[PDB]
Amino acid sequence: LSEYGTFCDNINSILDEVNGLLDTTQLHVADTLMQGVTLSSNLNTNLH
Amino acid sequence: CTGGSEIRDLLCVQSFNGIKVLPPILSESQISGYTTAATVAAMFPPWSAAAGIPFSLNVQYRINGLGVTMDVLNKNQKLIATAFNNALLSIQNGFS
Amino acid sequence: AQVQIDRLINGRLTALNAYVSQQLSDISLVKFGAALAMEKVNECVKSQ
Amino acid sequence: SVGGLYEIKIPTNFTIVGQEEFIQTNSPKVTIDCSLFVCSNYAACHDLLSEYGTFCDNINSILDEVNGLLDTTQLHVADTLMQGVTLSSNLNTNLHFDVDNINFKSLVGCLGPHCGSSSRSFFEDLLFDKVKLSDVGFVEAYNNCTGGSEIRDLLCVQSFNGIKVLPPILSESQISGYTTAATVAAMFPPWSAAAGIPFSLNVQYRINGLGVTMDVLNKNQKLIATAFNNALLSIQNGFSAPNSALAKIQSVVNSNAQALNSLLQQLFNKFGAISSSLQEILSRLDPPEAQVQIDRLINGRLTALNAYVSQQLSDISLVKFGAALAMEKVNECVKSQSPRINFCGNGNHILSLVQNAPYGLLFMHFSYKPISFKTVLVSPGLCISGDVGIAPKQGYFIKHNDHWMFTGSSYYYPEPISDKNVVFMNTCSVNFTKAPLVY
Amino acid sequence: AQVQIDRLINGRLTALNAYVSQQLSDISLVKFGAALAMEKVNECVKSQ
Amino acid sequence: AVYYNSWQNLLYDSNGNIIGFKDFVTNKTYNIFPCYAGRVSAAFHQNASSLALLYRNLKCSYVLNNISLTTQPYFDSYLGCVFNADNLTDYSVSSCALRMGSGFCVDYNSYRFVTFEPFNVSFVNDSIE
Amino acid sequence: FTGYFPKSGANFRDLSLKGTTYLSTLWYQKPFLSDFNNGIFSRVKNTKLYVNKTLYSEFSTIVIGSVFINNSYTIVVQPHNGVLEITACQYTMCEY
Amino acid sequence: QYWVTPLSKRQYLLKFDNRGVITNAVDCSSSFFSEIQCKTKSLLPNTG
Ligand SMILES: *[C@@H]1O[C@H](CO)[C@@H](O[C@@H]2O[C@H](CO)[C@@H](O[C@@H]3O[C@H](CO)[C@@H](O)[C@H](O)[C@@H]3O)[C@H](O)[C@H]2NC(C)=O)[C@H](O)[C@H]1NC(C)=O
Ligand SMILES: *[C@@H]1O[C@H](CO)[C@@H](O[C@@H]2O[C@H](CO)[C@@H](O)[C@H](O)[C@H]2NC(C)=O)[C@H](O)[C@H]1NC(C)=O
Ligand SMILES: *[C@@H]1O[C@H](CO)[C@@H](O[C@@H]2O[C@H](CO)[C@@H](O)[C@H](O)[C@H]2NC(C)=O)[C@H](O)[C@H]1NC(C)=O
Ligand SMILES: *[C@@H]1O[C@H](CO)[C@@H](O)[C@H](O)[C@H]1NC(C)=O
Ligand SMILES: *[C@@H]1O[C@H](CO)[C@@H](O)[C@H](O)[C@H]1NC(C)=O
Ligand SMILES: *[C@@H]1O[C@H](CO)[C@@H](O)[C@H](O)[C@H]1NC(C)=O
Ligand SMILES: *[C@@H]1O[C@H](CO)[C@@H](O)[C@H](O)[C@H]1NC(C)=O
Repeated sequence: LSEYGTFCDNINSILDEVNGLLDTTQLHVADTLMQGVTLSSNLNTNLH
Repeated sequence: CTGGSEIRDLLCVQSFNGIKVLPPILSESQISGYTTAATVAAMFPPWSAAAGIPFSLNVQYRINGLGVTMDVLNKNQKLIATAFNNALLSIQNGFS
Repeated sequence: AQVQIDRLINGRLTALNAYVSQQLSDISLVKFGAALAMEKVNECVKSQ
Repeated sequence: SVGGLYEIKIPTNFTIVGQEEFIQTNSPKVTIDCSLFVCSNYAACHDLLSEYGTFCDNINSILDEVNGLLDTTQLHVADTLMQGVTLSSNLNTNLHFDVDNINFKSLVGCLGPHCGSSSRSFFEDLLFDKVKLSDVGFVEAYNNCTGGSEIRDLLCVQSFNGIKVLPPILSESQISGYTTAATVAAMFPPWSAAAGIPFSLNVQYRINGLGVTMDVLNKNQKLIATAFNNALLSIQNGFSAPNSALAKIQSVVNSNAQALNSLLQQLFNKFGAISSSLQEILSRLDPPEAQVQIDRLINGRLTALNAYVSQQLSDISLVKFGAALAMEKVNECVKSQSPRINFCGNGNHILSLVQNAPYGLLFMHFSYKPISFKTVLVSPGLCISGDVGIAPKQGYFIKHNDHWMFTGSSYYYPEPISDKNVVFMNTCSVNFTKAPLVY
Repeated sequence: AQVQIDRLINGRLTALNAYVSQQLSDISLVKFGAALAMEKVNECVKSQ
Repeated sequence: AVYYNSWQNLLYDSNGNIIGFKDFVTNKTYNIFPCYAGRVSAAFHQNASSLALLYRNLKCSYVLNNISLTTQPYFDSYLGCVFNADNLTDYSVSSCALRMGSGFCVDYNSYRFVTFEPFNVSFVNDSIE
Repeated sequence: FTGYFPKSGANFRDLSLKGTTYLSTLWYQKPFLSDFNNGIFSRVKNTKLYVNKTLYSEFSTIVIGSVFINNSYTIVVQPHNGVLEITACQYTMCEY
Repeated sequence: QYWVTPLSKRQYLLKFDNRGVITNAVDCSSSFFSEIQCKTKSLLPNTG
């Protein structure tokens, strides 16, 4: 397998790029959820 | 996978063969906290996720924008609120 | 042994390539769906 | 709610913040000569590769389809930029570059073909200079492959091995000219990209639509214009820092270079053969065994080409998605202001402008940014006179000088309650604050 | 005959894998176009 | 070259290719560079009886001196040496079937090398003041 | 590059022995008499001595062989103050 | 001082300076950081 060269390197690089895209996407989704959200510090959901 | 169980989980075999699912960078608990923060942003002032007005008033105005007179909306506020939380309860019960 | 192991290496590397391509294709759809979800968060939940 | 009033922080002061956004609409058009890549100069390899038939034809066809998709996408983006743009023939950007105290000099290049390729703006010049491998960068790098230099450029090796990036059908100079034409369309009459009104008036109306009274806007016009061009300058100067949009632009070039280098590295994999060099195999073995080795090299190289082709298809799908998003933003943030809250950047979006970038478009989103806040008690509605309900339009009802008054939600400025800033209701809702003395 | 048929099997399976990858990539674009068409039906035909 | 020691005569890159050598007999040192390889971008129109050839990123002098002598007319375009096409970049076309890149088109009536300008600005002569 | 290299993180062994008049028989046994296997890497200190302020170079001599008797070749690497004499001969190697 | 260590067939990462001198080396299988260095073919891998 070491004499096949960069085959496993290409596999790993592509999967790393895919997973980094997933991570960036999750960060963007979280940013969209929390964009512009202002909450009162008096807010206590156990009673409100 | 290292508990020594007699059960042969396919995930453990896959991981032993180099196929593993890694957790996301943000846990689903963090995402649920974000969604909770976005949801409570609609109930209470400053109503940062409900156009700066109380949630019930936003619901009433949205219904009025569909072609419903405000007179029935502001006298049936109790009925509208009960319909809303009954719809929410139906959504919850639909998962069963 | 090298003659047999090379056939196994080639088969397993082809399978990894196919899985990699399918994963890229699926993650494109995941990105599209996440973009739709962010748009809905912006234009259905946070506003109308 | 203390009685009928809630506590709300309403801005008392504001500025205009500019936010960059690079959206990739294009990518380097990679073309592979499959025959030259797989077999170089070697007749014995080309003979064996010809027995594999349509594999190289399939690679070439798929890459041609991908590059044609990129070309059609670039044409569509240019068409979107140029749609509806009407400019005066008296427009000469050498003298007309600012209006109503807003400076667009850096956003405007030469207008008209008579100035040549100098249609690129100072903004776009500053952005393009920091990316070496644009379209012209690739053209120059491939021009230098026969200059006789001692430098061993990787691009020249790739081109000699059949891996070459072709220029886009429209040069980035043409795209910069299109963006300049789109930008000046908001400067001057007929204001074909600013809703048919002067740019400053459009900015003022967009801010007013956020809940800001017209009085402070048309009294602080100079301050608003200064904040606007300060935000533009902040964007331009932020390009010098480790800017995220510049990093995103350079990521396209870096990923293309990494993919091309990885594809070139396939020519040095042995794939189980005695050597990765066709020269060595053909100098070591006769046709019977040389064929066996060359077949392993042909199979490895064809598999690598197929993998690269699949990756390129997947990547160009995302490029098309990004270009569709960029065209939508050009239509609904720059040329007009669609009522979509966080579509054109975050926050209270006022207005957007577009500039050409390498392999994409750079959008400048200008937002209303509150500076200081006042906590005030507000009423979301009042029950007045004959139990008639009134609700504030993009604002709140406040008690000012022991008197019910209206203020905008985005700027604290108490003003008398009138039908201009009120929604009437025949019956007031419950918990609306009682105010029989109003009107 | 097994040696020859194996080379034909490998070539034909590689061609099928390549076609499968291309089909996945194309159907992603078909889905994007259909989403655009549904959006236009909703926001140009049924409403403005 | 000063990096050759007494026992060394070959220069290699990271990929194992020979890129330089010291001659054993004369001790003269050389760099080894690959011979030029490339394609020809041929623009064909169905109604034509010939081809317009574009040697991308090659000057016409280089093509003639080191690749092939031809009797066809040639000129140095931005994209490279162009054969059998008139240099008419001052002319423009809004539609193009033979797109060569960087806003250049090959237009057949002979072939002409013209600029590709698919989009215009609508112009009015009203005042901007 | 794949070649005959030391293992990083392994230990060098200082096998140099300096005596004055007496030779210990334990010096000519394990672990001093060591197996060769694929090969060895040597890091040798050049002990620089001075006689009438004239520099003299000395360091230990190493022998590589198998049985160390005159029907077998022993490789000997012996310094001679700037001259490294390397021989491979059928030496009658001494007991000590 | 005569320091002796065993030799074996091992893969190394050899760095040559601009004058052809081996200035640094990495025993790829010696340690985890060595594995990272050989994987990236650099003495100082990028943060990741
Ligand atoms: C309303 O009409 C007036 C009069 O036409 C406009 O005033 C003009 O405003 C421009 C700014 O866009 C001034 O240009 C300035 O020139 C100075 C150098 O003198 C330079 O330092 C500034 O940076 C700016 O470029 C121009 O001089 C000025 N002309 C006059 C006669 O006042 C005004 O812009 C129009 N709009 C508004 C909102 O007032
Ligand atoms: C080329 O260089 C080699 C290496 O220096 C020369 O060979 C040496 O020449 C000297 C001078 O006669 C001898 O003392 C050495 O024994 C030779 N060999 C080595 C390994 O140094 C050689 O003479 C040179 N030839 C030319 C034509 O310049
Ligand atoms: C190809 O044609 C173009 C257009 O005629 C030439 O460019 C012009 O060249 C003249 C003479 O040098 C200049 O005066 C013009 O200013 C140029 N115009 C532009 C827009 O560049 C070009 O030189 C010709 N090239 C060749 C090789 O014949
Ligand atoms: C708003 O803030 C700016 C800078 O912080 C200041 O110069 C200006 O005077 C402020 N205006 C008001 C009305 O507070
Ligand atoms: C091409 O070579 C010239 C002259 O050597 C040099 O000035 C220029 O920077 C080079 N450009 C590229 C892209 O290599
Ligand atoms: C664009 O304008 C030029 C200059 O007047 C003209 O020759 C050309 O026909 C126009 N093309 C289109 C598509 O309007
Ligand atoms: C604009 O063009 C029209 C039509 O030729 C002409 O009547 C008018 O005088 C022109 N106006 C100016 C200012 O050139």
